[PDB]
Amino acid sequence: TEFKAGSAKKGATLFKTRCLQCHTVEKGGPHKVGPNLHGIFGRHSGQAEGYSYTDANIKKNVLWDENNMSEYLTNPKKYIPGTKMAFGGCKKEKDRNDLITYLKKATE
Amino acid sequence: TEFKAGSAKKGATLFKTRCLQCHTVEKGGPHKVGPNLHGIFGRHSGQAEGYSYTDANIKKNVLWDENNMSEYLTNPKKYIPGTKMAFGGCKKEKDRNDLITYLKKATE
Ligand code: HEC
Ligand code: HEC
Repeated sequence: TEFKAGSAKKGATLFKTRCLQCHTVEKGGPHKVGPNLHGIFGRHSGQAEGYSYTDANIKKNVLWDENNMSEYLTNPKKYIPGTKMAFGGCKKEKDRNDLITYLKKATE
Repeated sequence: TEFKAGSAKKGATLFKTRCLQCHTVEKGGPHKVGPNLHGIFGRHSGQAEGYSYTDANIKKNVLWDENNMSEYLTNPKKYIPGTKMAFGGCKKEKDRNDLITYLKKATE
C-alpha cells in the first residue's frame, strides 16, 4: 500500500496513552466520548449505531482502510473539517504504522 | 467515499459478461486465468495462494477497497503497469458502481 506493518505491542501502548481516553476497541465495548471501534476496517465513517456523530464525519463517508486511517491520524480535523474528535494528530509515520497494526488486529 | 452503491443484479450480469471468462467469486471457487476473488475486499494484491501473480501486482501492494477497485477497473494496466490482466477497462462510473456493488456482496 503506502502503509507497512509495525509493532502491534508498541501500537497497543500507543492506543492506551493516546486513544483510550475516548475509545474502546473490543467487540461489545461501549461508546465513550468517541465510538467503540470494533470492526472499523472496511466500514464507512458514521455507521456505529447508538453514537451521535457530527454532520462532518457522516458526509465525508470515508471507507476505513489502514491507508485512510493513516492520513486521518496525521491530522483529523484537516482530514474531516468539523469533526469533534479533539486529537491533535500523530506526526510520525513510524508511530502511525505501529498504531494501525495494533488496530487492524484488535478491532477484528 | 467517492463510490456509491448500484444494482447488485445489474453488477452480477456485468460480472458474467465481462469478468467470468477469467475469474470465480465463490468461496471454494478455483483459480482460472485470473485468481478466485473470494474475500478480496480488505486484502492486499497478490495474496491468493496457489496463484502465480506478475511481479507488478505483488509490488503495487494495493489494499482492495470499493474505491481502489473503481480506479483499477477504469484502466487496469494504467493502474498496475505490467499486470497480465488483459481487460481493457470499465469507463462508465455507473457500470463500475454496479459491478463493485455485486462484488462487495458475492466475495464476502
Ligand atoms: C477524545 C479526546 C478522543 C481521542 C483522544 C481520540 N478520539 Fe477518535 N473520535 C473521538 C470522537 C468524539 C469521535 C467522533 C467524531 C465525530 O465527529 O463524530 C472520534 C472518531 C474517530 C474515528 C472515526 C470513526 C467512525 O466510526 O467513522 C476513528 C477511526 C477514531 N476516532 C480513532 C481514534 C484513534 C485511533 C485515536 C488515538 C490516536 C483517537 N481516535 C483519539 C474522540 C477521540
Ligand atoms: C482474463 C481475460 C481476465 C478478465 C476478463 C478479467 N481479469 Fe481480473 N485478472 C486477470 C489476471 C490474469 C489477473 C492477475 C494479474 C497479475 O498481474 O498477476 C487478474 C487480477 C485481478 C484483480 C487483482 C486481484 C488480486 O488478488 O490482487 C482483480 C481485483 C480482478 N482481476 C478483477 C477483475 C474483474 C472485476 C474483472 C471484470 C471487469 C476482471 N478482473 C476481468 C485476468 C482477467
